[PDB]
Order: sequence, then structure tokens, then C-alpha cells
Amino acid sequence: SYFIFVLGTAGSGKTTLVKALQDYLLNNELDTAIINLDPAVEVLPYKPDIDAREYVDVYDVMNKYELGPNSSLVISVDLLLTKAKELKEDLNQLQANYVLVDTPGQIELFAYRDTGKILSSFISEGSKSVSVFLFDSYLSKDPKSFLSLFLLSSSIKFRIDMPQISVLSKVDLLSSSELERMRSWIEDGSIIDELGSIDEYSFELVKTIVENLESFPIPVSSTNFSGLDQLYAEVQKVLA
Amino acid sequence: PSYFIFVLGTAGSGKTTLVKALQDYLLNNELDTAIINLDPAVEVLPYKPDIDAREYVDVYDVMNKYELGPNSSLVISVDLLLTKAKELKEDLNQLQANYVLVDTPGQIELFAYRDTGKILSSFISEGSKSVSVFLFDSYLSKDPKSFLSLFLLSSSIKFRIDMPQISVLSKVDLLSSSELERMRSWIEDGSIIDELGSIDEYSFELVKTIVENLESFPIPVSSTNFSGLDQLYAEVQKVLA
Ligand SMILES: Nc1nc2c(ncn2[C@@H]2O[C@H](COP(=O)(O)OP(=O)(O)O)[C@@H](O)[C@H]2O)c(=O)[nH]1
Ligand SMILES: Nc1nc2c(ncn2[C@@H]2O[C@H](COP(=O)(O)OP(=O)(O)O)[C@@H](O)[C@H]2O)c(=O)[nH]1
Ligand SMILES: [Mg+2]
Ligand SMILES: [Mg+2]
Repeated sequence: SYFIFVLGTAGSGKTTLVKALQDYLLNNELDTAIINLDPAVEVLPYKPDIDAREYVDVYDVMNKYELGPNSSLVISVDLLLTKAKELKEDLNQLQANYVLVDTPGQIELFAYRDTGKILSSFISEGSKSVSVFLFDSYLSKDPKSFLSLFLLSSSIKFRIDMPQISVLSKVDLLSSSELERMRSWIEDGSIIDELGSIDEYSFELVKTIVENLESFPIPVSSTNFSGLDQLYAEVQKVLA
Repeated sequence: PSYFIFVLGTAGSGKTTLVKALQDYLLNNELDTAIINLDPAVEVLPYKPDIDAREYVDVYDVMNKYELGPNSSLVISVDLLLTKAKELKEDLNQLQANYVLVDTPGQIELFAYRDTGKILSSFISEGSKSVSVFLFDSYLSKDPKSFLSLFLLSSSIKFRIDMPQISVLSKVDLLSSSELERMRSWIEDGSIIDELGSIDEYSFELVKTIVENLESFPIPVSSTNFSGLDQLYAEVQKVLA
């Protein structure tokens, strides 16, 4: 069994990539299941084999405790730890070599809460796991926001202790010219010239990123169905 | 002379409680401070806000008007504050205070990594100096790897919210004196390198850059013990000068 964890900011394309990656993998004759760990997602574009909404009803939490949407979201994600026993039980009943794991919409509720570390380590126990972090192309158009995503993706890795592949998601929102500037920003280091006013600390952080980064984030577009061959190949290399 | 203090941090790291404690410290020193709450989904507030986002955007109205769930409604509700920005500054100018405490939404992601955050933060503090305060949750900081993840997160937020940022170690009453001293030596002396296990070269070079270039340890503050607020305000003043 192989576990692929899809991470990223809200609306960065996690859920859509899970459906698009599943279609690519099933088209290439690999049986993949999907676990949805978002107990508050309204509409899913795929058929999840395990649905967190079947374990924790965020609407039940709202009125049982008389809390608002924000508190209920935090409480609902935390309740997944109490339902982890059933989660791993339903894992063994699925027989697939690859398992895609869709995470809650807000990565903060997953990575920076103990539920994230425990659940991800508990369900991938005895299996190989890899995480995929989505760089929102819309956020990456600005060089400072682009660099903030690199620091964010590095932060998540320190919380979720598993290898992480970087993906530039929703890349169809970019022109060929926009990608070339973003590519040269990191591959050459020209983002230094277009960085505005920085403190020495943050400037030293950017220096470390550009000079020590091994590869650019994989440009993927779930709607154009592009980059999934590169993403799958990078997943394979990590899993070896 | 109006000063805006934006309080940031992970969910449950103590932003709202610190806003009350900071207001209490400033009022004890006879400094007229107002509070803006920008969280449209908070149930109970421990302070009395001069501007409340819940009076401009009703998150429950958004839920059934749009027929969406809590997650989507939260995102839309935070975004709707931009439609109410005209009214927002109108009620702000009615305040004459030297310090304006800004309480942000519970999830820092909904604020920092959404375009609403910078626009709101830049719009209401127009014509004034602003400083940001990022809360390091002490409970998360007990683990050396999670501690470092907070340093990378706080640095990421600074690249999104373009204003000076003061780092605070919040909820420090959850730590023993020994735990706090170990966390200080972890970063100030670099001994955290030894307590990192085996990590990739990229992450290791990032840790090195943090330890060797960090200017100061985060200010240990405890809102429940009402400690460290003298250090925070002094650092706020030094930045605002
Ligand atoms: N252009 C483009 N839009 C996308 C892509 N993937 C997702 N989206 C859109 O982005 C919005 C949010 O995506 P979603 O899958 O919900 O991201 P999530 O919240 O992280 O799970 C949806 O309305 C999608 O239509 C993509 O590859 N390209
Ligand atoms: N022990 C301790 N608990 C705190 C402190 N500040 C806040 N809390 C608790 O942390 C929880 C979340 O605090 P809150 O201010 O709402 O966090 P926020 O989401 O960032 O606004 C609350 O239950 C508080 O009681 C503190 O200084 N010490
Ligand atoms: Mg989703
Ligand atoms: Mg709060």
C-alpha cells in the first residue's frame, strides 16, 4: 500500500487534483482508492472509498455544542482522532496499492494541530507515505507571496514528517510568459532583484532557498490534465 | 498619532486572549487603546470591541443565503469584509486612540494567504504606522521540529503581510522554567541542531539560517499570568520608532 497526502492552502486545488490524479492513475491501470479527511466539504468531484463525513458530522457538532462554524471546524477535525480506530479498520478492508488522502480545506487545521500528525502517521502505519504540497499559481504570481509559499511548504514538512513533493497547482491560470518569469525567479535567482524591501533575516532566508533548492515545483493543471505524468514519476522516485 | 497592532498566530495560539491582556496592560499605563475584531465567526469575546466584524458580516446569514457549509461560509465571510471596507474605515476614524489592537480571524491561513488579509490590513491602517505580532504556541513549541515549523511559518506570514512582525511565545505558563530555558538555548545556542534527527539537506540549511541569523528569541508572554507584556510593549515601541 502507498499513501499520497495532498496538502496546500484552502482553494489551492487539493480536492480537484485528487480526482484528476485518480483518473490518471486508473487510466494507467493502477487501482487507487481515496480517503477524504475533510469532514466539512460540501461537494466532492470523486467517489471516496473512506469519507470522514461518514465519521464526523460538522453540523451535529454545531448544535450539540452550540458553537459557530469556526469552532465546529476545529472541533470536528479533532474528533477524527477519536474515530481513528474505525479509520484504520476500514483501511484494511480496502485492497489497493495506492491510496490518495484528501486533507481538510485549511492546511493549518491539519498540519499545526496534533490531529494531523497522529492521523497521517496512524493511517500510513506499515506503508510508504509521501506528501504533495500545492503552490497556488494565483498566489505564486507575486514574488513575495511565491517565496512565502516556499517557507510554508518547508514549515509543513517539519510538522508532517514525511517526504514532500512541491507542485505548482492550477498552472493553467498562468501564461507561458508568467511561468518563465517564475521559473527564472527560482532557477536563476532573479527573484532577488524583484524582492522589494527586506530585512536581513528574511533576505538570508530567500538566499538559502534559491541557493539550496534542488528543483522547481512541478507545474500541474488538474483542469488541463497536465503535469500528472511528472507528478506521478516524482511520487514513484520518492517511494523508492 | 495612531498605531495599529495586528495580532497573528495559529488557531488557538492565544490571539484573542492576548488582545484583552494587551489592552489591560496599556490601559494600566494610561494609553487610550481601541480594539478591532476582524473575526466574523467568534462566539464569545473576552473584551469589548470598538469595531466588531460580526456587526458587518453575519456568518450565519452567509451559511443559508448561499446554502454552503461552515468551511466555505468562513472563507466567504472573511472575504465579505472587503465589501464592508467603506463602512469599516468610516467607524474607525470616529476613534481617537494612540493604539489600535486588531484581532484577526482564528485561522491565520484564512487571513494571511487570502487576498483579504493584506487589503484589509493595508486599508484600515492607512496613514498610520503598523506592527504585527505573531504568536508561537508554547504547546507546539515543546517539540523541536514543531518549534522550527513555527519559525518558518512566521517568516512566511511576514512575506504575505508586508509590515514589521514581532515574535511572541504565547501560553508560556504551559511551560516549566526548565522547558523555557531549553527552548531558548535550542535557538540562541544552536543546540536544536543535535535534536533534529536526520533531515534533508534543504531543511537543514534552513534551520542553520534561522539559528545563525535570528536577532532575538520570541518574547515569552502569558496572558493568563499577565507576564511579559512590558517586554512586548517595549519591543512594539522600539519598532514603531
Ligand atoms: N484553473 C484551475 N482551477 C482549478 C484547478 N484545480 C482546482 N481548481 C479550482 O479551484 C477551486 C478550489 O479547488 P479545490 O479542489 O476545492 O481546492 P481545495 O480547497 O484545496 O480542495 C475550485 O473551484 C476549482 O474549480 C486547476 O488545476 N486549474
Ligand atoms: N494556559 C494559557 N491558556 C491560554 C492563554 N491564552 C489563551 N489561552 C487559552 O487558549 C484557548 C484559545 O485562546 P484564543 O485567544 O481564543 O486563541 P485564538 O484562536 O488565537 O484567538 C482558550 O481556551 C484560552 O483559554 C495563556 O496565556 N495561557
Ligand atoms: Mg478540498
Ligand atoms: Mg480568536
